[PDB]
Amino acid sequence: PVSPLKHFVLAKKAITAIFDQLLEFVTEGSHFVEATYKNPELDRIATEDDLVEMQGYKDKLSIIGEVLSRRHMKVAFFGRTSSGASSVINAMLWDKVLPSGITNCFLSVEGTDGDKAYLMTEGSDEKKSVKTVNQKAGCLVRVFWPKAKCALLRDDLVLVDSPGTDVLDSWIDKFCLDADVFVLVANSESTLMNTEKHFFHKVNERLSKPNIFILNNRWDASASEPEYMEDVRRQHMERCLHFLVEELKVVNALEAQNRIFFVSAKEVLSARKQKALAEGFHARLQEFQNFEQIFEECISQSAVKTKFEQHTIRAKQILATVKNIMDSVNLAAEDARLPKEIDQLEKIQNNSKLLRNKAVQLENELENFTKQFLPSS
Ligand SMILES: Nc1nc2c(ncn2[C@@H]2O[C@H](COP(=O)(O)OP(=O)(O)OP(=O)(O)O)[C@@H](O)[C@H]2O)c(=O)[nH]1
Repeated sequence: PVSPLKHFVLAKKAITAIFDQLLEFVTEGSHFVEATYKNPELDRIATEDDLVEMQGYKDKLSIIGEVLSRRHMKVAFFGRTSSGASSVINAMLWDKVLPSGITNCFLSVEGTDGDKAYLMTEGSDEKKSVKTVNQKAGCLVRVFWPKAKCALLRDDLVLVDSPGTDVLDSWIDKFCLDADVFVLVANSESTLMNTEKHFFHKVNERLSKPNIFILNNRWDASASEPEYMEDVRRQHMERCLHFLVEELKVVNALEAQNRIFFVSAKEVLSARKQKALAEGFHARLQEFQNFEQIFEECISQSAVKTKFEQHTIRAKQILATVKNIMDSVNLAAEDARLPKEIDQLEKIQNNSKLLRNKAVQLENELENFTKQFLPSS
């Protein structure tokens, strides 16, 4: 009932918060180390190498927080014209966000904070019209739709439509590695082609266990028929299971059950846009809904790990080195001198212990962050 996407948005705000505190802390600590090293009436209590380390960390953390900021979930769709990739996307959103072709470029869909749809094309910041004015290697058109109308877009998801995998070459995927999920939209009136497989083979080789879903769309055209339906499904199931589990070897048999879905995107869209019956419209709609719920669980989870974990790790290492540096200052300062110099060294002692204690606080919070958002810690 709570969109599983919220898991990603919550992790995002938590990890950006932590890295805010993180940058503040290492900035303060750099000043301290810098003060101590440049103080001319001390003898190497803090060193130039201590200083350079901290300055490096300050600069490193600055732009991690900047890329965390821009991180989002991405799902990419592929299919022959016309298994209905665009109708699948339009139905996940609840409107005809993508009319109606078609043109050789990737089509992504993002949310705007505004109220009006519009377009943008490579190397221009002009917001071109709603889509009306819609139509030398790869071409991307970014479509923007109001967040207030689609929960998916509000919750940090980008959907990408490829041009028909039917119609030319394959150095495409540098639009496509950002993607946390790839979805093959199949034509259930036909059979899984090798041209369809060929693309996901070249995705499998450059990505370790990518998440792949197969939508056998157009599942209307096999309606009306109770016995016929189960027999054709079993046959599509075999080719889909075989492809994922054995050809792509990207998922085991029992997992693959929750990667393959029989669906009617036309129906779902029509039913969803009508909010201001064929044979088995309800069962299919439920099925599209189960897909959404599993998809959202899968993308949110995967996206947190691949986009947030390593930065979390990096932060832990950084906090370790700053603790070692504080300790080193505290200890060096512990080692005859006047009672004027003695209380200067004591001031430095407890400033280092304070700095060191916050580092430990921030390690707590980071640990805390991996428990809530990164099993199995
Ligand atoms: N019968 C059936 N047709 C579908 C379904 N999904 C998409 N289509 C049709 O497949 C054709 C090509 O799919 P799309 O890529 O979605 O085409 P489109 O650009 O949206 O064109 P229109 O939907 O006609 O406006 C269209 O004519 C759709 O009507 C479906 O679930 N069932």
